[PDB]
Amino acid sequence: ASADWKPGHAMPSLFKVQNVNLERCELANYKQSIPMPRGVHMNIAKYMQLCQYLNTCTLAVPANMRVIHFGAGSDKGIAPGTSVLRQWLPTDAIIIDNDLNEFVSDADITLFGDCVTVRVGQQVDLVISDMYDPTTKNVTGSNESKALFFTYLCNLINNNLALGGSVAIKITEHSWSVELYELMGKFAWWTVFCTNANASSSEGFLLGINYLGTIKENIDGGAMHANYIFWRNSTPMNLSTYSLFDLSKFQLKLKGTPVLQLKESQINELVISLLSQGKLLIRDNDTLSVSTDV
Amino acid sequence: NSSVLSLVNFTVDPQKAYLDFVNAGGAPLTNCVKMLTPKTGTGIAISVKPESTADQETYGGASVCLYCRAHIEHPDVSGVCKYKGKFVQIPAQCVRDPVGFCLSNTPCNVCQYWIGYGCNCD
Ligand SMILES: C[n+]1cn([C@@H]2O[C@H](COP(=O)(O)OP(=O)(O)OP(=O)(O)OC[C@H]3O[C@@H](n4cnc5c(N)ncnc54)[C@H](O)[C@@H]3O)[C@@H](O)[C@H]2O)c2nc(N)[nH]c(=O)c21
Ligand SMILES: Nc1ncnc2c1ncn2[C@@H]1O[C@H](C[C@@H](N)CC[C@H](N)C(=O)O)[C@@H](O)[C@H]1O
Ligand SMILES: [Zn+2]
Ligand SMILES: [Zn+2]
Repeated sequence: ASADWKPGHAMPSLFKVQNVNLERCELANYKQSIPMPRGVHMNIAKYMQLCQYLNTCTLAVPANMRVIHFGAGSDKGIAPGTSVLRQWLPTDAIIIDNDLNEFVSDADITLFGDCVTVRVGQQVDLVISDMYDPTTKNVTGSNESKALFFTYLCNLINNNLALGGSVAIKITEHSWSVELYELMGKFAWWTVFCTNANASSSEGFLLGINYLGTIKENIDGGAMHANYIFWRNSTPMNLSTYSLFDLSKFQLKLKGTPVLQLKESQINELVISLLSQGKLLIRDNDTLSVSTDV
Repeated sequence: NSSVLSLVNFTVDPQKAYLDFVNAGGAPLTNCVKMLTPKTGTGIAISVKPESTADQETYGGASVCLYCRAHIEHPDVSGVCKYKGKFVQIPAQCVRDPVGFCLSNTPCNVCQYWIGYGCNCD
C-alpha cells in the first residue's frame, strides 16, 4: 500500500466535519509492535516520521530558530527525539528541552523539573511536546478533557509563540484537552498526525501550523476529539517505517524565513497571508532567555 | 548500566575505569542514541550533522560521552564537551560499545577523522 511509504496518516477533513459522540478507541492491531533497526530506539522512528510530515507543512524556518521540546526525557536517561531534532533542524537552531526527570541530550539548554518551571522569556518558533502523565493510565470513569501540562501548553500558545510559529503536541485517546483543540483554530491550518512507526497506538500529534493570534476556525474541542477517535476507529493503519528508507531529503528546508517586529495595528492582510504561508514570523529578535524558575 | 556508571563515579580516572571494566568482560554502556542516516557523509569523527559512510553508524553526541552519561566533570580544559550537541561517527564493527570506542580513540588534528579509522595523513 502506498500509505506504508508515507511517514504516517493525517486526519482528513472528512472526519473533521463529523458530529459524533466520544466513543472508546479500539484499534485492530492495538499495542502490536514493529522491530526497529538494531539498537535504534523506537522514538527515533517516531520523531523522524513526525519530522518528515512537518517537512510537508508550511513551517516557518528562520535563522537562529527557537525550538522548545517538552517531555524530552525517558526512563533510560537519554533523549532520542531531541537528537532527531538536532539532525532535522538547521545547525544554528536553538533547542531547549525539558522533562520531569533527569536525562542528557544534544540540546543547547536542558531544564529538569515540571514544565511549569520553564520560564520562556521570549517567543519561540516551534513547540514540540511528547509529555504524557502516567496517571492517565488509571481509567476510572468517563473520558473527560484533561488539565495536567495542557494548561501550561495552552498559555504558552497564547503568550510565548511567535506569529507564524507552529506546535506539535502529543495526545492519546485519554490524554487530550478541549482547550488545546480550540486553540488549533488560531492557526492557519491544523491536523492530527499519527506516525506509521506507532500506528497501533491511539497516540497522535496535534499540529498547529502558522500561529495567527486570532480565531480562524471556531472548534468545538470535545466534539473534535470525538471525531479524532471516530477517525482512528474507521481507518486501518499498518505499522511501518518504509518512509525512513530514503532519507536524502530528511533535513528541514533552510527557508531563511524572515523575522519582523510589528504592532497589532500594522498586521493587515499581506502580513496575515505571509504568516499563513509559512513565509514570516512576528516576534522579538533579541537573545533568547529560557530558564528554570522557583 | 547502573553498575558501570556508579563504578566510574568512584575513581579519579573514569576513562581507565570504564575501559578496564569492559576489557575485563563487563557489559558496555547501553542505550546510546543510534541515528538512522544515509550512508553519504564525509565520515569524519564529530560533526554538526550525521556524516556516516557505509562503514559507520552515527550516534547522538551526548549519548556516547562517558562524562555526559555518568554526570561527572568533563576533562576538557574548556569545560565544554566535545560530543554533546553534535553527532559522532562510529566504525560499524564497533557498535557493541560506542562509549568504549570514543574513550579509546582520538580524532586527528589536521583532518577531523579518527586516527586509524579514516585518517590517511601518513
Ligand atoms: C487506544 N486504546 C486505549 N485502550 C485502553 O485505554 C487505556 C489508556 O489509553 P491511552 O490514552 O493511554 O492510549 P494508548 O493506550 O493508545 O497509549 P499508549 O500506551 O500507546 O501510549 C502512547 C504514548 O504515551 C507515552 N506513554 C504512555 N505511557 C507512558 C508512561 N507510563 N510514561 C510516560 N509516557 C507514556 C509514550 O510516548 C507512549 O508511546 C489503555 O492503557 C488501555 O487500557 C485500549 N484498549 C484496547 N483494548 N484497544 C485500544 O485500542 C485501546
Ligand atoms: N509536567 C511535565 N513536565 C515535564 N515533563 C513531563 C511532564 N509530565 C510528563 N512529562 C514527561 O513526559 C515524558 C514522556 C516520555 N515518553 C518521553 C519520551 C521522549 N520524548 C523520547 O524521545 O524518548 C516522560 O519522560 C515524562 O517525564
Ligand atoms: Zn559530554
Ligand atoms: Zn589526519
